[PDB]
Amino acid sequence: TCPFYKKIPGTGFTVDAFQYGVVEGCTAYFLTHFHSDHYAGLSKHFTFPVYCSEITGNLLKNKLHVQEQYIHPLPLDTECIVNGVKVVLLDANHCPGAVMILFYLPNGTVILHTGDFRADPSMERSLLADQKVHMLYLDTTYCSPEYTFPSQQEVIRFAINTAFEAVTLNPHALVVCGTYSIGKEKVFLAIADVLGSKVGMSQEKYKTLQCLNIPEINSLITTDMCSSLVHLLPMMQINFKGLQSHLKKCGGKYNQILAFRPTGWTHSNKFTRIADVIPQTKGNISIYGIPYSEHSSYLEMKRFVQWLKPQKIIPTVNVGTWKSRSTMEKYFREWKLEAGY
Ligand code: NI
Repeated sequence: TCPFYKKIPGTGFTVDAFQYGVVEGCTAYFLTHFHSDHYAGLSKHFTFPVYCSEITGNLLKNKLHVQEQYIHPLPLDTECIVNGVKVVLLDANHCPGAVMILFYLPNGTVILHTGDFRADPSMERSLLADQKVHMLYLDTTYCSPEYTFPSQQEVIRFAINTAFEAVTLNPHALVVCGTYSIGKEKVFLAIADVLGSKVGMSQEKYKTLQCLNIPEINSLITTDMCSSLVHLLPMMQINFKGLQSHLKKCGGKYNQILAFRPTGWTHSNKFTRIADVIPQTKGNISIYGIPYSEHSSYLEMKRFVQWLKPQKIIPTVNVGTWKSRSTMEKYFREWKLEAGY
């Protein structure tokens, strides 16, 4: 059954709760973003109302084949009414179309559900600043002080300079970027822009990108692999074997690969700066690991919550074991004692 952390009190709403069949009482199912864990269970066979951003609606329509009658897209930053209740969707700074949802309950309680998010100080000057939030449903993916990472802009700058150097040294080098869902598009779009190239990719991936309301998209991406010097492949192919195999397929148009694996955190965040990063190399193939995160670091999450000063926190990630919940509660109490709420 649907856990209490996916239910919004004193409404019949749920959030990211599609894997439990019919939820008893639920009149509206909200979807924060188009990542498989959150949408798990949605298909062309679903027959209840789904509320979401315009981008998430495009993806539901085109990728999952959910029938149009059940998709209720809402604009961002706009007060809307859903089944008698005031809501606002806000940019989550996660992947394309990802939202936080603000729910203004009839009794006067205000609830923020973050979805998946990367907390940022620009969120301190949104509609959130206008009133007290009593309850926060929080993306606790990286809720532990070991999780640090550079800014997105630091990582992109590094990727750009690296790629530009490599292809100026060898104009027959190919650049490959690994990918598995939506998100982290800036990695490949920024590398292509410095090289004066479009991004080549499979038909299914191109179809996905064509849903995302990216300006001038047709000038940036193609299904003609031949004509482009940045290619997208599945993350699983980003290794020496998969990459040599791909190089054989391109028909001697390239003689070297430089590949990037955008990852979350891995243990080498605890010593290395982005400027110290060096690739793994075998022959004419080099693979760079780059920690491009679309989740809050510990410090970013701590700052947002200490600013917001919620009266109660409901974790939505790592809630499956008592040890994780206990550990998280410890950090929430520390933050509250430091900040005086
Ligand atoms: Ni996500």
